[PDB]
Amino acid sequence: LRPKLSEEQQRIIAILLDAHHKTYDPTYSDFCQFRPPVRVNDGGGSVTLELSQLSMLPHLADLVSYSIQKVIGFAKMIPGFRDLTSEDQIVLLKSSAIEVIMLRSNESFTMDDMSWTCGNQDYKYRVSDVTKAGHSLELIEPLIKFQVGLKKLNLHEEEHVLLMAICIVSPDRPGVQDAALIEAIQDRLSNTLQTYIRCRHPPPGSHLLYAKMIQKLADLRSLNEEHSKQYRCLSFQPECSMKLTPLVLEVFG
Ligand SMILES: C[C@H](CC#CC(C)(C)O)[C@H]1CCC2/C(=C/C=C3C[C@@H](O)C[C@H](O)C3)CCC[C@@]21C
Repeated sequence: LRPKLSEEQQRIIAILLDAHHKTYDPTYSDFCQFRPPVRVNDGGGSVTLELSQLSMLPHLADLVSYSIQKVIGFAKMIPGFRDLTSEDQIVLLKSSAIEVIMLRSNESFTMDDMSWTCGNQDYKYRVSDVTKAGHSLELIEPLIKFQVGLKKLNLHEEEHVLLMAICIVSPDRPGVQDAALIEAIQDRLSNTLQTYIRCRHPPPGSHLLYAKMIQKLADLRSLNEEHSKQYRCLSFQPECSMKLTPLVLEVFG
């Protein structure tokens, strides 16, 4: 059976599309306000050199910090999010922040050359730029594989925004108090997504798409864990805090 989207489900989708359009600038016009990207010579991918310089960290830290602010704005507009306690809202945002950034970044990722292209060549980020920020291939390679996999699903914008919302409102995050309420909120979003796919998404791949999307959420958890491990290592580097931002320090600290 392929039941039609209820008026409420249609409303949820409209609200999320609006939230995304207000919090994701497809022109990347604010990027010139971040600390400038610096790309030193490191064809050898020397960990020692990368850690001593962290040339791309200030720029990427600003980009990530800016993104967290946009994610906070998006989350506040998710139907039901405001009904949670502030304590639970913060737990959900802090635990999902890196995952939603990875998801939303798919919009600027291009399979033409496997990079995140955000306008001019100065704002084109490749694997080599991430290593210059202190991270290693143990995170980057799986990250790129994840981006290509997500890209290949060719999600409608409606599906893309529902996925980010579902990612944020997850009941199995450590520290949440009212898991039941959170689960209820997520279920409403999941049912909307499942109904949308069967009703609005044409073949091939009509079905199975939901399963593939859910698997991506599992993939994000692993990437989250690896990023946390690497962030810890990065925090050991003297004077690193100055290259980050207060928001980044709190969310990942
Ligand atoms: C591992 C990085 C995250 C980090 C970090 C620190 C340095 C804080 O550990 C990568 C996560 C995904 C990502 C990237 C995200 C890019 C997006 C630009 C635009 O799509 C708006 C998104 O909102 C942000 C590309 C360059 C490497 C990263 C910044």
